[PDB]
Amino acid sequence: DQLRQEAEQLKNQIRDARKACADATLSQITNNIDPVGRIQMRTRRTLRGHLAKIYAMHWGTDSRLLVSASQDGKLIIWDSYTTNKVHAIPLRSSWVMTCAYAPSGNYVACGGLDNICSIYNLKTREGNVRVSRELAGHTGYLSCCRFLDDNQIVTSSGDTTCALWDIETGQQTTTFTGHTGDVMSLSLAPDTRLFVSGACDASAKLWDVREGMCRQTFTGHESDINAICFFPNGNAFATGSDDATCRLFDLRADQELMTYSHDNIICGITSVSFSKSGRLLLAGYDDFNCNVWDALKADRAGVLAGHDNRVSCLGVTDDGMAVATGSWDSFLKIWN
Amino acid sequence: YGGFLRRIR
Amino acid sequence: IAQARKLVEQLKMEANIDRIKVSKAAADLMAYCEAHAKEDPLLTPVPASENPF
Amino acid sequence: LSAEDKAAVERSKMIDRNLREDGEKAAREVKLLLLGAGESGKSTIVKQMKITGIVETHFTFKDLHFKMFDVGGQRSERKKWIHCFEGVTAIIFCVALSDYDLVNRMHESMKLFDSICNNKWFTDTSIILFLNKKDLFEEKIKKSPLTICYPEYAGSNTYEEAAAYIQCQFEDLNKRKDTKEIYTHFTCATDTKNVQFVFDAVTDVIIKNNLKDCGLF
Amino acid sequence: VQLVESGGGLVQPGGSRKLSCSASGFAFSSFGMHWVRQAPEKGLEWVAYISSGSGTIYYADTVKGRFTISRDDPKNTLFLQMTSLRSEDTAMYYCVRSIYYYGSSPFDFWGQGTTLTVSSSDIVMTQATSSVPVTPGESVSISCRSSKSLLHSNGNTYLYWFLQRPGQSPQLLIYRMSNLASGVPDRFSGSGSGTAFTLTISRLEAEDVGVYYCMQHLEYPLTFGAGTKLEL
Amino acid sequence: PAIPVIITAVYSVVFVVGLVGNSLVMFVIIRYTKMKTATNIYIFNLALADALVTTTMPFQSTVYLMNSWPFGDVLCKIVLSIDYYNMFTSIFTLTMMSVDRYIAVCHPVKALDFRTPLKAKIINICIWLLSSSVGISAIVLGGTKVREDVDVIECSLQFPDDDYSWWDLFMKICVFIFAFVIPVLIIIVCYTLMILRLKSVRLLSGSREKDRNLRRITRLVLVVVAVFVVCWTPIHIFILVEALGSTSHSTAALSSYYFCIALGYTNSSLNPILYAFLDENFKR
Repeated sequence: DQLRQEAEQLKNQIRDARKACADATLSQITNNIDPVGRIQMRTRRTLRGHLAKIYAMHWGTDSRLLVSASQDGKLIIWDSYTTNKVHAIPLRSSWVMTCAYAPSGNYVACGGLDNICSIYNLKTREGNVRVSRELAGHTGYLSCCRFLDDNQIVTSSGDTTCALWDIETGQQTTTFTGHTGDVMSLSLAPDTRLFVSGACDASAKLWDVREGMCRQTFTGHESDINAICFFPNGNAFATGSDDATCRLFDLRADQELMTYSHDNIICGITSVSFSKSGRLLLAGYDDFNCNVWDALKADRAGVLAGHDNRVSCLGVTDDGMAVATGSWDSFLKIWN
Repeated sequence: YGGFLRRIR
Repeated sequence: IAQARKLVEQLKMEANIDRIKVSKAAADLMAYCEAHAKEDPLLTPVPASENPF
Repeated sequence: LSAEDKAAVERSKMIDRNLREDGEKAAREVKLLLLGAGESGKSTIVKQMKITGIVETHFTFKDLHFKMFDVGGQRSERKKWIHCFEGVTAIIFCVALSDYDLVNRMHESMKLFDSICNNKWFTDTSIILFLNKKDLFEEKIKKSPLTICYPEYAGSNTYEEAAAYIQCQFEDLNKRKDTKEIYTHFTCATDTKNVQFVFDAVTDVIIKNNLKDCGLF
Repeated sequence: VQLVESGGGLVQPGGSRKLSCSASGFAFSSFGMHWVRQAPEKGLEWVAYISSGSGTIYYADTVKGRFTISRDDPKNTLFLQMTSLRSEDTAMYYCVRSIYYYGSSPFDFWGQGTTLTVSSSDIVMTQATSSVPVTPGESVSISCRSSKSLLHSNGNTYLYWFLQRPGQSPQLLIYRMSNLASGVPDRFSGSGSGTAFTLTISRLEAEDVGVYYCMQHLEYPLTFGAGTKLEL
Repeated sequence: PAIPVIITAVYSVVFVVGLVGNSLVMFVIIRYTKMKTATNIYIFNLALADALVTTTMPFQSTVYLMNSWPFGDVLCKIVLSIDYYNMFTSIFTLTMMSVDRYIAVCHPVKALDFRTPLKAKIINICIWLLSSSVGISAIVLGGTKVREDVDVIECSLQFPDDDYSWWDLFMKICVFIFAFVIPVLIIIVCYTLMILRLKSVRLLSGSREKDRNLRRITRLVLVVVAVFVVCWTPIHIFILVEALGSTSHSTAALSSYYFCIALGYTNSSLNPILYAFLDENFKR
């Protein structure tokens, strides 16, 4: 009984050392740099082939192909420049809350209530997209799949366990068990050895690939965290919560830097992305619009209002050309 | 429609 | 419960940390934001000839 | 036109055509969410129909194609994956009447099921009551009083009166009476008519505001 | 992937014949089919092109309206129906997979080719030379020139490169003037400009002996160079 | 002495209100989406029929009022053909829209097969063609007729031969049976069966507000059937009375006759107001 008291005491010591080593008062620091100004994204292309609600999209590293996941049981690889459907992929489970697209462009991963992250081979002989590896071993719904490599996929799930996998064998290289609530998001680092995760227990945990243990755990949100994403430097990330706030967490400082909230916004965040320079933070709400956020000012500076339902998925290209947001409006739209 | 139909008046 | 003191070692491992002031981390954020402002198609709109959209 | 090996566009239109065909074929069907809680007779009803995570069961009745989303395998938070299931025609719902003690970890099959039935996305929750006794529920309500789980009950302890009180409590769970209709059915044997009952409930669902773009509802 | 085709033989001039091509191993419903012919002493030249599921059909202007193409998509069988064959149709005919989307590699897989003998404004491709003498290990460059520049507004220079081994089928080496095909070694490369094209094979080895062919895909018809044959 | 004022005022008001009603129906349905539902394309082509009826209303009015100058022999021919054609068109779209609602309600299993937009546009094109049967027949027997001062010339429909008013007896019985007797019977049986089925629906039966929704649906059922009967009844029965059965010719009957015509056109003028403004796809 007393050891639990000592553990709570060390938790209090950790949070007191978090507060004590910080005297920045970041509201003073933030105002120094110039504002970015009203950034009028305009819907350049509208991608009209989904007959149902869509939950995830992922971009390519060539910044021209984007995969799109939808509840009618379809993945679409979507030539973004010309609005051509390359590779409509028929799923086995129509309940897919996540989607991934390999940096090599050879593979797509998606999963959901089927508790399986299926891996699909895009570039193959015999023509059509085949399913390569069904990754079984989770028991909850799969909320996020992300490729580290053509043979390393990191998945997070609603059984409170993130797992890293070897696609060739099909078994978990690592499991990441430190979350108590259902895990709702992931983000791979730019250097691809760290990855951060967000869960329903309002705690965001950094992880390692080889170590397999949570180095750090970030709190501050009061509800589920629905979407998480690294800053492109890799030394920070931002979380999207049902709290109706977005928080910018730095790995190395170990405190929340800025909160992205306004008084008018009430609904929950659903997807988060960053610009290539990292000056502007995408954020996609249930208010039917992607209010896009200056990362440094913590000020809204533009609205990607084009959707007739809640916007579920957001993605910025790797070169920074585009932002493609899909929604239960059933249409993905690249703004620019 | 009205009956035109060689109507006598 | 024994799993509580098994979790004490994990939070003790998390406890060992290299803490950095928020000002320096925010300066790293600010310095990275200015450096890639040139290669940012959204911070400044690219000329429409170079734009593929 | 600047289209040279842009038979990519022809392939994209062909994919659009196949998508429209599959989407129309999918929206022609009926989606039911089997939301009955644990230790009920959801297994019993799915064996009564013709028939690792979500378990989707499809069946045919009177030229109408059904799909049943038995989601009992998920132990996650129900808040996160239930908004996926909006737009279902009806929610099948099992309740085990007996529990042999609710005829609160013991008397689960009344108060926990009562606690389950809360509503945030609105549709006709076709609640099926399942005795789990053939006719034996008579002798097990003779043996133990039903006032154990329901303190305010003072009606007759026979079959029909107690069953009607349980039904009345389950409808009193509902808040918005005019929006949703809770189609209630108590049957354990069910040689037929549980197929007919879900058929009639989803028929009244697809009539109302699903085939009332015309006819103005 | 295995494209086996039949229909070759000797036919009287003015007679009719239907070539067939039995695709066996791929999503033949999802592939554009071509046809390319080759006279026994001459180079390749295009014949026809049916799109994925007959959405778009072209023909060669030398045989426009006299040849008919037809795909049996559920049967997975490609036909070419020919009527009243002339003396210019002593040639051997190849089935050609192609598939078009962003990143795709058309003209990659070629059939075994069937031999057919009869009894008895657009782009032009210019070869560099008839032949180059060969020694293994020594780098050599093979060039073609075109009438019109091939670099479209896409940035996509529609230059292809091939190799028909002595007594074998062709294959694809460099598609769209820069990009390497799959199943071929990485020694090959392609450097091109507006109409100025070079195949920069380095570390020449055995089994690279044969005749190279260059093709344009900017517009129809598809025209082939004579190319070079690397032999001492 | 005010019958020119009465007839002209009635005709002008029903003309302008019908034409603007159909035109706003068109613009609002292009603002909305039409091709997603069978219902929107049905109300659209029905409003098209109503508008193309209402365009020919001055040409109907001049024969009573000015009496003397048919502006064109080809013009009166084409306005006659388009008038009879589009009257059949609007009536048949009303009938098929009632059958659409009856398939939607009484047979909801088969309605997912029948009520797709492709089958809807097929049936729409087919009934426009079967109306065009009347258009080509009126073109074959249409035009103004000139006669030497025994009557002033007028725009009408001509004889097949020296025998007439017996072929026109066939014309009158055909327009009566195939524009009133068949459509009124079909629309009453379809909406009555629709209400008899919709009484048993548990989303309509109990819970007084849902009974009020049943009341509103049967209310606009009676409004549709009542307006159609009240409009197309007096002119059809009036025309069948003036089959020269017993001294059916009188000079004062013409004002009432053209008022009956005005009611028949008032149906087409109110079909946008009756359908678009009052149906529950007003959420737009």
